[PDB]
Amino acid sequence: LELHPAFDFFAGVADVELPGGEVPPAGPGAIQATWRVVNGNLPLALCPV
Amino acid sequence: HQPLIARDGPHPVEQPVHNYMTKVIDRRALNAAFSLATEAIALLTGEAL
Amino acid sequence: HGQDAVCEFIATPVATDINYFRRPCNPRGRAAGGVYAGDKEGDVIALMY
Amino acid sequence: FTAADITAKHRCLERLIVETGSAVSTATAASDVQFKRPPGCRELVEDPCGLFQEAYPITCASDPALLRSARDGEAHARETHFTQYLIYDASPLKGLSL
Amino acid sequence: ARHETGGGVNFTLTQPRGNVDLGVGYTAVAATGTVRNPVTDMGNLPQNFYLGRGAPPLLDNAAAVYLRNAVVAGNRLGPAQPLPVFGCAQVPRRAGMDHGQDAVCEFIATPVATDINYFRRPCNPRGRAAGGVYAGDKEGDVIALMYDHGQSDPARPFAATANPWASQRFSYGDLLYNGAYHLNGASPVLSPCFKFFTAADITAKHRCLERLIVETGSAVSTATAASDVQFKRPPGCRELVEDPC
Amino acid sequence: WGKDHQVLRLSMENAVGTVCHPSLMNIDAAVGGVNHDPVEAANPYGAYV
Amino acid sequence: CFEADIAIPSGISRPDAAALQRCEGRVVFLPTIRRQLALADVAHESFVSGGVSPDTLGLLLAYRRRFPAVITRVLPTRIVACPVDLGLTHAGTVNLRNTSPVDLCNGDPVSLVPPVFEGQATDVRLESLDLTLRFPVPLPTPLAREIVARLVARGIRDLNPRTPGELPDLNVLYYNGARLSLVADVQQLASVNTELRSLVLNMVYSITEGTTLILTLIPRLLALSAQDGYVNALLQMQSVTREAAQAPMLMQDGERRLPLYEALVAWLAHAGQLGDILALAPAVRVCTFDGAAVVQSGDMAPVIRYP
Amino acid sequence: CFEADIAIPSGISRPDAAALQRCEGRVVFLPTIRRQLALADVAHESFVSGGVSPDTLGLLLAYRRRFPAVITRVLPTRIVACPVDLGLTHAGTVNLRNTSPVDLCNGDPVSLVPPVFEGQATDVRLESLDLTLRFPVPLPTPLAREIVARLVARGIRDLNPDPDLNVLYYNGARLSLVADVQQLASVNTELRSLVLNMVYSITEGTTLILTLIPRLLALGYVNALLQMQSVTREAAQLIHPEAPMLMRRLPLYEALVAWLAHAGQLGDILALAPAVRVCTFDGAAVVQSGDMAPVIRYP
Amino acid sequence: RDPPGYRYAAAILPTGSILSTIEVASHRRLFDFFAAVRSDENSLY
Amino acid sequence: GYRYAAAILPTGSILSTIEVASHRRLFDFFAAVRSDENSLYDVEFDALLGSYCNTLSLVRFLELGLSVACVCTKFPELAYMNEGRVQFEV
Amino acid sequence: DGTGISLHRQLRAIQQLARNVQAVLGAFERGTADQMLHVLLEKAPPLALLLPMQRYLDNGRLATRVARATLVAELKRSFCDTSFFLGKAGHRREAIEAWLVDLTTATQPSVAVPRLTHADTRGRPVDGVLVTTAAIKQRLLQSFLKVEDTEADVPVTYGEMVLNGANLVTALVMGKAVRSLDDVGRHLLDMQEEQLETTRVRADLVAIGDRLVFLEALERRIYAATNVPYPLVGAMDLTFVLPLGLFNPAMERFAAHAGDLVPAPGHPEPRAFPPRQLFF
Amino acid sequence: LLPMQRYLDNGTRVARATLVAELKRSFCDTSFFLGKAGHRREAIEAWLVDLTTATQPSVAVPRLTHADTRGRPVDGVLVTTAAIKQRLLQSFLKVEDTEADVPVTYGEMVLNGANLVTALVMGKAVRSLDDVGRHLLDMQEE
Repeated sequence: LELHPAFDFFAGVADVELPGGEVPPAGPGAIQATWRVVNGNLPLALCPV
Repeated sequence: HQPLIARDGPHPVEQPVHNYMTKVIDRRALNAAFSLATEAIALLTGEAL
Repeated sequence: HGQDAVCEFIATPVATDINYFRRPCNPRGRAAGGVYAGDKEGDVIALMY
Repeated sequence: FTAADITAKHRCLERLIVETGSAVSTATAASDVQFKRPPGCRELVEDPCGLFQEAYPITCASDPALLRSARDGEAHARETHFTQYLIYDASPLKGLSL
Repeated sequence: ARHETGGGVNFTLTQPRGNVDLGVGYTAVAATGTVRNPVTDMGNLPQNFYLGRGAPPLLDNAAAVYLRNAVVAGNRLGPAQPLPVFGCAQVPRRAGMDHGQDAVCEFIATPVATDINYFRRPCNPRGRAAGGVYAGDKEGDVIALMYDHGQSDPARPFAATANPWASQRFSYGDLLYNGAYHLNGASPVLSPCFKFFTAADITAKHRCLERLIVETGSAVSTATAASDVQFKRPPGCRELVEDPC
Repeated sequence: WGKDHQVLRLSMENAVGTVCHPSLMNIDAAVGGVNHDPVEAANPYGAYV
Repeated sequence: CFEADIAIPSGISRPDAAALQRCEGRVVFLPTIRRQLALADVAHESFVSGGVSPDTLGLLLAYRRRFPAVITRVLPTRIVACPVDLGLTHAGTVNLRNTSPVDLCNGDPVSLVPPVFEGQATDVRLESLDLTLRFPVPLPTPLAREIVARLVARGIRDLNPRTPGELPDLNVLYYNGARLSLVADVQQLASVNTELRSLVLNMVYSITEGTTLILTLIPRLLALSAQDGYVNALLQMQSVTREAAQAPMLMQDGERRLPLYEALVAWLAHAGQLGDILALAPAVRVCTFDGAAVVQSGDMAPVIRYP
Repeated sequence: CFEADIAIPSGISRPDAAALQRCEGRVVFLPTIRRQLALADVAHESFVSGGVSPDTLGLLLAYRRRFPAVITRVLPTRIVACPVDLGLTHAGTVNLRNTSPVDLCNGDPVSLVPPVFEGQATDVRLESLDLTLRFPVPLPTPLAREIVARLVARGIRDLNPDPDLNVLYYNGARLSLVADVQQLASVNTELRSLVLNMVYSITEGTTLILTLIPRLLALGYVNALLQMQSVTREAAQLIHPEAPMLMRRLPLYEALVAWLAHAGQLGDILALAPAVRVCTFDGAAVVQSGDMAPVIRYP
Repeated sequence: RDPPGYRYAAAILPTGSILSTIEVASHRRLFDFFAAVRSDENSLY
Repeated sequence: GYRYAAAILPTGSILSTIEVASHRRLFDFFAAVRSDENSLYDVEFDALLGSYCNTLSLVRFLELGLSVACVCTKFPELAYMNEGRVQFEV
Repeated sequence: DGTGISLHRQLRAIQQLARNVQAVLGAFERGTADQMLHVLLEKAPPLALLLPMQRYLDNGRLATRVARATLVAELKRSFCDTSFFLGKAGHRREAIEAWLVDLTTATQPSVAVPRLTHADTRGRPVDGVLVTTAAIKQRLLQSFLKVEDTEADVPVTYGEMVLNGANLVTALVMGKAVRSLDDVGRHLLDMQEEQLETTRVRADLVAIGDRLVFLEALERRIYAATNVPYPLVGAMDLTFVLPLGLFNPAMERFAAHAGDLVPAPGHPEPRAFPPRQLFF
Repeated sequence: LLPMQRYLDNGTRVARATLVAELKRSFCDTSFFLGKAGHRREAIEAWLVDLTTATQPSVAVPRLTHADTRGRPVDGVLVTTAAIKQRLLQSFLKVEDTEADVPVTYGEMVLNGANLVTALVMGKAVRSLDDVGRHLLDMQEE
């Protein structure tokens, strides 16, 4: 679930549009992506401090 | 035709084998060519005499 | 000097050790050779991926 | 990186080692900058890189300060420094001049 | 010797014969000088005691199947579709293997100041000269040669052991690595350490030294080269191994 | 070293033709390749707005 | 052998005559005992029922009421098959072909399973005689009993949806390593339903009166859990036994009937018979004369009688 | 027939030779069917499977796995056995040694474990080369299926204590199952793993079915016909057991295969299938202990 | 099958000397047709 | 008729002289040909060219250099002994 | 039948047995040598150990527990140091000269006079065998010279004697049916059918010291292509010990020079803490 | 080939893997062998004999008596390029039998006796038919 330097891949909710609600209606798991903004967004096993 | 060597004990007994394989001709055909200029044929024919 | 080579680049993490280099290796970081398999009909691409 | 270029190939070593003599290079020497191979018929290159799925490291180093020590072999070359690092050759080309 | 099967008849032929040494002294030595290649790639494999099951587990279940799957989770020796009551551990065969057969690495706890000068040397694992050769022919001697730590170590002569956590009876190699207790040994993986830590097999074992060295072109090994990760030996297909250790 | 006693240079301003071409963001098939065989729910604290 | 023949009925595609040569040692399901029979009831078009083709559970039920037969010798005129159900009286041990990804053992019982594998379809096609051929996959019987429980329970999940779409696939198998993925394409209901009912109805009779006293010792099971190795490994993590822990009910009439002994009888009567009433009967056993301990994929193993 | 030879190893004593003279007509198990075999494939020391001595489970795995052979004539330097499992049906008459029950004119006798009888009886040891030949017991199919379910039932009352299961009359005789003085304390530790197998396959399935069938029929031909032949049987068992016991689909159907996988193990383990038949000729139809019997090949 | 196999029936009518011998099955991916000697064949008679 | 060079010898009486193929057309192969057709002149053969056998070398045991260390000698009925074993002084 | 085809396929069974009978009768003579490679190697001690074993016995004798120790403590050193000597020192010469000559006479002559000797074409009797592999024999001969190579004598004594072997040529055919009259008579006409359509035997006889051996290699002749592992190859199994994560004792914590193994100036120098890593 | 031939003897997955790692390091070592350590006169000599002795001799043909130089037959070819053979001549192998060769002239087979009849009536045309065809009438009386 890590594939690309400029993006992230994480098992999120199925269908729920983001700017809404308090608790997601946890049904099926559909995975989705997002944009990594900066160089600092990469994980620290792939960059020593 | 293959020979064999009779072992003993825990290794299994052997029996002679035969092979009988069959192979196929492939056909190549290589080429040469040459020319005679137009002036030479009637010279060889006996026309232009 | 003669004909030109072409250098291509592949995004790799900075803390992937030099000990993996100075040694004949894949550029991908994992072995991928079909000769490494053992004829199981699934030791193709599921070796690579 | 084409798994289909792995998937299309078989594995019995009775037949495998003889195409290492005569295989098709994807490169052609007949152009100024090297090209993807045209249908200009064949090459009959040797190319061990496909059958082993390998590549070779050459004499390279992060600084010239390591590359001066890289001369006269791997006897006394500074393999690393503070952050600076050298890769000595490992190739069929080892031992040779060019 | 005939035997009729499916198809047709099947003749089997055998000729009984024997031999003898017919030499009062030694005859026919055999040297060993050239190597083709190592069979194994010399290591880097964890040992997994969850392959075995003889050990009594934790009593709290919340620690039981938390610590069980914390280790097993992805090991090269990691029992998936787990241990049947009847069956095998089903070692995960991977798709491709490159360098050869795998060696297995096993572990024994040591104190940090058991000085390194005892190493750099042909020294032994269990901190004590443990062979049945070294004793002084008393025939109750080799339990005392292996355990009587009021005495010294014949290997390291100024002391009794090199590791108290290896040497003695119930010294934790004695519980883990002695096949008489066998918390392990339900596992098909060959333990490298069973040659040591076994008071039963080195219970005098043989002692006539002259006959002893001719058996070192003999004594079928603990190992088999026929698996991906090396196994303890199945009783069929002997191998005439050399094995000095 | 090139085809001589030459020494060359591969300073990482070399990477401008490889990665900066606008295909680095082009990850539509990757999410299209992973979203089948769907994931279980993975307690989304920080995946949900 | 009590010889039974199947002739080559009408015409030959000339490479496909060689396709019948490399099927020596395979299995034909012919639903009879004949001295001669046409090749029409042989193929999978005969396995297809009225209008619809069976699923891999229906093919179990289709391989129920037919008769397996061993290819013995291949002529261009006939194919001599030996009737497994009767004519297994072979001290010559008539030989079979292993068409399976598993290297077996010596001494395995071998039962037949329809082709359900992801890459060993065993599909050979005849176009002069328009027929489709699915050869069964001979497998070892505990590995065979590990398969049929998966495919029915996968069809048990074909009755009820409820759960989220990430289900455990029942599609990863384990033999010493060797990750196997099978095909999940279609689940016909009646092949699931009749297989489900005998799984219900046999488990009814396998409980008796003296069976109930055993149910008291369910908390006694976990008392052995934290104090040994064997029990803790026997107790599965994905089990209801670890879930149900979170009593004589006297009714004692006569008390000379041996109530605990009578419990293990009828439990073994129906819950003891669960592999063979769902799947095919094993009658093939691995027996090599040369001392070979395993039999390779594609080999010709000698075959002996009922296990 | 196809007689197979087992090689006698090197120097044995005359009582070790006489130990080979008290076994002419026993039952022998062997892994492979090589025409020349050795004694190393025969002994009880050749039954090690996990580094320890096998139990009655660990024997009955192999006792259903490897192959029976019956020694017709004993020999120096060889052992001639005409094996049972080779040959066509009802041919190649062979001869056995009876143990304490009858072995009537029929019955189809079955090889099974020694410690269901006297454990150090028929564990005949060679003294010189120091190996052990634990010969199986040939019991006929009714009583062989009878005694196997009794001691594991006796293992329950020996498991967690607070009638007497051990009388078990034959047609004429009173068969003393209990060999008390030193055996029964070794019984409940040598069937030790086996009792757990008969239990755990019951505790799993019954506690699985009572959360299967209530989860079924509403999640219809199998629905109404579930309790059709189980009217006042399964609902009565739902009335009796579900009250005095305790009460999840995705681990449940995962446990469905696993129990039934263990069930398919036990059917191959238990029930002791017939392998050879007694159907003699011109006998008294009734065999006694220590007397031979003509025994024919296939059930 | 047999138009390769008649060549093995023609190999039963032999004239041709094979000079050096190694294992045939290592070159299985070389020939056009392979047959295997296993002590007997019911077809060759 | 199918193999035309075989019909260069007719070896029998073309005798009926009735309208062929207006009858039952029962022939497995027949060709109603005018004065000529190109397939009449086609010549083809698939030929057999090679068969080779290797020598099976029957190599005796009293040839090789390791015959020196052994003195093999005939003794039947060694299967009948439990001991025929050798005793020597020094 | 009266067809010659019936007689012709009767031929092609005879030319099936006539290749098979030589195959099994060959397999014993092939099998005869393979036993000798087992029964020699079963009684063969490894010669890195017997070169001190004899010179232990080159005394009176001692069992006084002191010589037993000093036997072992030298025996382990000769194996730890010189075991694989050829290849360990193949760059040298005039030690491999000395390496063979003790290996030529580390053993002792048996209680044996053959009465039928293998000559050397002059008169010289041969007193050793020295079986080696094919690969070793190549680089050994061309660098470590070399002899007249012809064995004048190797008698066909009562050792194999195929006149007793001719029974199963006829009796196995007699065990079945009337093939007994055929299977011995066919072998007469099979000599030109299957084949084609006290004497000298070639060998290699190197003389070293004042001795002579039949230095001959197998597997190019009588082990090839039979799927048999060549018995002069095998396995040395050596267990290895690596101390992991231990700690430097109190004396050896030095650096052997001032400036060496020094980090960049804003870095902790990680060599000062107890090591857990290990490299090999 | 030179390691690959060694595994074709003695008759397997571990044998498969132990080949390939051994092979790829041997390829990295023992290739471009004349330019690498060509100063070693000794190294080239044993490298030449593995060029000489690695391949498998097929079934010998009696007909073409391609022997030369007063009666020792010829068993190899070794076609190289120009400068290598000169350099092989100059220092490493200045080993000359002669410069003199006795080759042969062509062979042939023409469809004459019954090969015609077996081609234009039958399909199969046996090379050297009549020597086989007589001996097919000879073996059945032996």
